[PDB]
Amino acid sequence: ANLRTQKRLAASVLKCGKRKVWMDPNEISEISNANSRQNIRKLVKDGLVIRKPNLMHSRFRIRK
Amino acid sequence: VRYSASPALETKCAKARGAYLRTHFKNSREVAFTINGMSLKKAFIFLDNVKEHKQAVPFRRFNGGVGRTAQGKEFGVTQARWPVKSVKFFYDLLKNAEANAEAKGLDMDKLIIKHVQVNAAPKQRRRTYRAHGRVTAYLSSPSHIEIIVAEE
Amino acid sequence: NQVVTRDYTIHMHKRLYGVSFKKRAPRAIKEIVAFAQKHMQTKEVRVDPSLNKEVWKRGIRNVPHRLRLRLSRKRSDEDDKALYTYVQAVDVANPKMETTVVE
Amino acid sequence: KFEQPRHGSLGFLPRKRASRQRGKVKAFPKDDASKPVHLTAFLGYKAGMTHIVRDLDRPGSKMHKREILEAVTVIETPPMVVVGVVGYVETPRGLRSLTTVWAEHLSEEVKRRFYKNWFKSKKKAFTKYAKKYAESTQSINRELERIKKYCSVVRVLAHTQIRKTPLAQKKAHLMEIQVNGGSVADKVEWAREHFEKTVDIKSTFEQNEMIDVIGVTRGKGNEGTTARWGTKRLPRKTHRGLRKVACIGAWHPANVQWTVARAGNAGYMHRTQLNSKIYRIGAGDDAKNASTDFDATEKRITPMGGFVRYGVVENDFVMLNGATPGPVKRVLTLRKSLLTHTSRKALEPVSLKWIDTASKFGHGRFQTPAEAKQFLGTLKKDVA
RNA sequence: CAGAUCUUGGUGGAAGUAGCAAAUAUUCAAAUGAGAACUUUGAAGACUGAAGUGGGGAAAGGUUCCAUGUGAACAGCAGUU
RNA sequence: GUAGAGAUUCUGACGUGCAAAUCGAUCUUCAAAUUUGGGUAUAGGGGCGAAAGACUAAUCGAACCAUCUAGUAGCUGGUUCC
Ligand SMILES: [Mg+2]
Ligand SMILES: [Mg+2]
Ligand SMILES: [Mg+2]
Ligand SMILES: [Mg+2]
Ligand SMILES: [Mg+2]
Ligand SMILES: [Mg+2]
Ligand SMILES: [Mg+2]
Ligand SMILES: [Mg+2]
Ligand SMILES: [Mg+2]
Ligand SMILES: [Mg+2]
Ligand SMILES: [Mg+2]
Ligand SMILES: [Mg+2]
Ligand SMILES: [Mg+2]
Ligand SMILES: [Mg+2]
Ligand SMILES: [Mg+2]
Repeated sequence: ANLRTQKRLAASVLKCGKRKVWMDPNEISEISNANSRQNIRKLVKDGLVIRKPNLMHSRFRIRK
Repeated sequence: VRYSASPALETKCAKARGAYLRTHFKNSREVAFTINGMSLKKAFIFLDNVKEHKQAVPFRRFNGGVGRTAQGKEFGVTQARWPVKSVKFFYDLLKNAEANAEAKGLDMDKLIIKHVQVNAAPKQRRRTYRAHGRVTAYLSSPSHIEIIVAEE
Repeated sequence: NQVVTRDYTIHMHKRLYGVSFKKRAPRAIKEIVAFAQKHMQTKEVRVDPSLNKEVWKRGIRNVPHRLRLRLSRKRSDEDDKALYTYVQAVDVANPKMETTVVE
Repeated sequence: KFEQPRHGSLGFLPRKRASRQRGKVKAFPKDDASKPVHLTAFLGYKAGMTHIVRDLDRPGSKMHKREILEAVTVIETPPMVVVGVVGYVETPRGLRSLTTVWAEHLSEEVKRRFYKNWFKSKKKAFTKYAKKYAESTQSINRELERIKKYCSVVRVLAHTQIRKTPLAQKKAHLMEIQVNGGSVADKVEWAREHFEKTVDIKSTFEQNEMIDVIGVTRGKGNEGTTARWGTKRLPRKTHRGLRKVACIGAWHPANVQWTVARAGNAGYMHRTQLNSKIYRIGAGDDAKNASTDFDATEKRITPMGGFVRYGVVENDFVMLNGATPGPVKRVLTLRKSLLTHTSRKALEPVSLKWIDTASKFGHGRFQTPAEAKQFLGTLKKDVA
């Protein structure tokens, strides 16, 4: 399957970079059928597509 | 179409050919020269061994700059290579000739490669860009291949 | 009998001893495959992604000198006459151990 | 203008790879019939190098009766086994081998020399010849008789006991060793009596003897003229490289001359080095191999940790002064000298004062395990 | 017509040669597929490091945009893109 | 001294190139006689020139296009069967 479009749409819907989109690797078939922003929104609600957390950048050493 | 030879009984032989095949003419000639005369089953074994780098195709005519290998020893040469792209086309053509022979009911145990010939097909043209705003040829050298297998 | 699992320590340091830094971790992967191919006599070798993580844990240049590996020879989902090895990592305190059979 | 000698010797040409590894005796010493029957050469294995201290006995020298330090080379020389004889007839086209007579039994290591895959073979190498030996024992004696009647030159076929060394190679080295001494009949009789018998190093050479060493040098691969021939480095500014010769010839002759330095093979070449002095012929059976009259410590000739890339020398050995061709573990041919020696340096008796046995795998400071244990006391591992 | 550094076209030896080496760097598993070093997904390792390899515009292009398919030619290796 | 603007040296790389002028390092200038977009004017014996005969679309001690023109050549090359 080719999920390039879904990855792009999910980044728009989640309001994040493509680098933060996580698509469930065990649900490729369901994800590939989306094609619509409304379908992507259902994937997000169902937990098949999520926004990954920001990469860690801690200020502890800097404050110390 | 006419094959370049009929060195066998028409009723006890089979034929296969490929035209305008985009694989190197010079490499294909070396493959053809090596498998010509072989038994069909051993030709398949040898071709698979070339794929695995267990045996090599001696380059006898188009050998300018070809490297040396201990796998040329069995043919008494030092220059040999493993042209797998040409090997694959020959493997498919040999499979086609085998199926053609199975269609004519030949005894699929005495089949010998009796004839194999590579002819240079019309070249396909690309361009390459050279220093000082020049352009020179970047051609391909495709091949016509014909095979005749026959009972020994 | 054919299906068998053993734990091995691979001395990776001597196999990477002069290797260009950009090639060390990718070379370590090839060495593990060749190691399993030799030990289990299986052409097909599969590397657990978690084991790929252990090899690359310190980046591309600094592969651990020794790795404790679990080699499992299994039957593939193709025709059952095909055997392949699955290579995984073993978390141990000191990798300086002998080969041990895993039951 | 601004003369300089040419780089390198035209006597060592071509600088191709040697066609051999063993080391070939090109010329045996002139035969004297008045002497007893003896061997003129031996085969050994380069174990490694160390250094000694000895008192110099050289009147007129500033170091007379003073201590000097000298590098030495240790060659492992277990006894060779005589397995055959070859007779040569003098002809107007040179020496010609008339016939060759072999022993009834040959060990496995020498029979491996006749095979590329001994293991996969049927081991049929001297099986029919051996049966001839035990049928009537008459064609053997006839072949030997023909060497006596003809054959002005007699050489024994001798092979090494390489299995006694730590080398991984099991195939023994075999060579013709000319028999010099009294009478062709006595040479043949001496040879027949030594069939399947060992000849050891102390029966061939002696302490203080001056010998020659023949071997194939260390492989170097290709080298440019700078290192192959010693040509001058061209300036830093040189476009297209500086490790070369600037002008490889004139106009006319319109050809590159054979005397011009060229890049090519720089090693693995056959060399016979003359005048190596035997400082010691060690015995493999005695535990004071490396002891002296001044260093009484019971130690053998193997450094701490073993000879690097060789192992432990448990057999007889020779301790030649200086260097020899070839790397550690290459087989070396020791040959009797063709020259006569009367110089004070050649004739001086050599008595070693101390032989270094510290590790050569680093900056080793202890000669023996006992010295290390005493200096350091006890360690965490030593207690338990 | 043998010539004119002749004209136009075709085709050689040089040759399976020169070479296809700037811009740090890739790896594991899965899916798809006749075929995967190059597609997609997940994981790891990295880089641009805000005077960006980020986000927009002016000029210029003109459909290159998007979806679904294809994979002859082109993408100087490959091709399921 | 950075961005920007240059281009000294290596007489470095490259020199059938990444490139019909580029690449690296080094170097010059860096708040003004500064750098620059767009609009606008000047056209070939003309323009424009802090002047090198420079620049005027890879063209300059007189651009480019077509025509006069199949320009003339005491000069070079060729000039076809027995
Ligand atoms: Mg030709
Ligand atoms: Mg070459
Ligand atoms: Mg180019
Ligand atoms: Mg220069
Ligand atoms: Mg050392
Ligand atoms: Mg003509
Ligand atoms: Mg003419
Ligand atoms: Mg011409
Ligand atoms: Mg090449
Ligand atoms: Mg950086
Ligand atoms: Mg960074
Ligand atoms: Mg954008
Ligand atoms: Mg230059
Ligand atoms: Mg005219
Ligand atoms: Mg004219």
